[PDB]
Amino acid sequence: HKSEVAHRFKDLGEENFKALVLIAFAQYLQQCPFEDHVKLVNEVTEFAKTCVADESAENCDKSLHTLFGDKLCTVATLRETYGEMADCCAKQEPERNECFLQHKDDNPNLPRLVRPEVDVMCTAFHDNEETFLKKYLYEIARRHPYFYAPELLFFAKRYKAAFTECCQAADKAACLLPKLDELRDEGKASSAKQRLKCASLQKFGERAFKAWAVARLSQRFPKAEFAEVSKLVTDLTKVHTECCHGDLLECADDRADLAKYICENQDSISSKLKECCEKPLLEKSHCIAEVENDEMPADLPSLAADFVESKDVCKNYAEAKDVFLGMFLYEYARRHPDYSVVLLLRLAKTYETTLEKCCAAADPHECYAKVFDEFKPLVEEPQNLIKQNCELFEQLGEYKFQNALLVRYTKKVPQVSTPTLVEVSRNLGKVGSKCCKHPEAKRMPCAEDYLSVVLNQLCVLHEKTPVSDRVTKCCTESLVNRRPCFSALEVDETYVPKEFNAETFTFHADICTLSEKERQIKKQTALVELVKHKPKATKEQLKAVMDDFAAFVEKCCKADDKETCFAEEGK
Ligand SMILES: O=C(O)CCCc1ccccc1
Repeated sequence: HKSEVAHRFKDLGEENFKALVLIAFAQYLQQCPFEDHVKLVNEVTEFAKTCVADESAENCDKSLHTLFGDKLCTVATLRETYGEMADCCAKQEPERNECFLQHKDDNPNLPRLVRPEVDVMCTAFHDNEETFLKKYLYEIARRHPYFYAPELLFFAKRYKAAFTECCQAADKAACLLPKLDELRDEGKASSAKQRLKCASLQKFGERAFKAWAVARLSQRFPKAEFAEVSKLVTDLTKVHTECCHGDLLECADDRADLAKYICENQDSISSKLKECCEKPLLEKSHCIAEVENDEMPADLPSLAADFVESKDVCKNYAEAKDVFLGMFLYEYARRHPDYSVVLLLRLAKTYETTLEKCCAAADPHECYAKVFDEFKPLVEEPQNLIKQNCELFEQLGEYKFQNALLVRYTKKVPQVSTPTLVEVSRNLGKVGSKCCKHPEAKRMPCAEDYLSVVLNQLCVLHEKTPVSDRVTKCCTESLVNRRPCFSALEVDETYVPKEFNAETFTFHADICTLSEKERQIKKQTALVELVKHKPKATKEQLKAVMDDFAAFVEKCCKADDKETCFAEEGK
């Protein structure tokens, strides 16, 4: 509009405005205290209200990137707390905003969020409800600087709903802790899922993201025509382009417009949207993003009639390559909800390479006649992977499957730091607990598309301080071949065994007071250090060392030896 901050304030309302601005500052300035961010948000909100009253007021005609960029450099502790980040304010937009994105720390070096007792949180929630929810938006945004901002507003609504219901219950802990544990897990998954959308945009461009969007939406909305799916992909690409670039006010506004358009044209998109569209606005967008795949229309013609057996295959492809390739991806994705997105991208990439060399010959039809037969090896390749990994997971359980994959990937890339290897390998085991129960119909889009997210975690956490060129090679190769690049890696022989440090294998009584999950990570951290020292150690001897450590921990926690049990286990 005329005043951009007034257009977003009037579309989103003050509540969502204040919350999104808070996320914005917390994602860029991740080290500043909570009190300093509230003043900026309130100063932005007071300034925004003056523009709603008069759009032609002072400073109201500036762009959102300019207004947000200027207020960022007003903090006196910018260069003393963030270092060289202040040097980037000497640039105009958008050259200034692009640097601020580079300084977002994916591992921001922040203490773990200790959760107070249930009676303490409930008293604080009743004292100041607005401040209590602001600290939740603040603490999550810092540790997740790319978190899907409109989706974070929804998590805050459920976080508020969990306390409103449970703090009046007779047994508050039995009510609240299950909801909080589920909210944290679903929030970590949402963070990692969105971190791949931004990496795909910031490292491979919109074309690679629109192809991903076309595939998944065609599996999800098979009844919709191509022009309808393309319209949704165009609107969805602009949303995540803004969210990943920090334009959180435009992202949540455009997402609400997109959610509203789908519901007013559901009969042209999908039949699974009747219930999702009867929810409040913030819940409406979340429901649509997780709706089931609609039933594809019955009696569909084969792709060979329009893409292999036609006198205008090369004619329509030459007239518009990406449009013709986008129709092939759409027609194939809608018919195959059992394929993963990344697989459909490989089949489209293969179909593209064939049309580039065959359409230049004199007999194109005889050249690309058997193009679909080249897809058989690509389809069976991830099925052998999932089948072998799920059989290994069903015979060990999640924890032993995590350790099995923890030793496997430590031997592949031993240079990666231990905290990064532990988190990634633990998440590589959670995909087994989530997908290996589905039948072979819905198992591939579950497993392989979640491996895309987890391996992206390895890429971003290694992108900061690279220590291994093997991860860099698989991360910057072609995005869609990331998993095959890692699944084909062998044990790194050029890695020299690390030095021996006894302080790493020394513990205290603090390990007994930790939770069972925190104890597993404490032990798995010691397992990664064991594999680095002896890369050629057999898996059975690695079990003999882990069986002694798993027994030594239980021995010292039961026996009240005043942690002298841990000190005596020195050698
Ligand atoms: O083999 C690898 O490289 C990692 C396999 C990870 C995986 C887990 C569960 C299902 C499928 C795959």
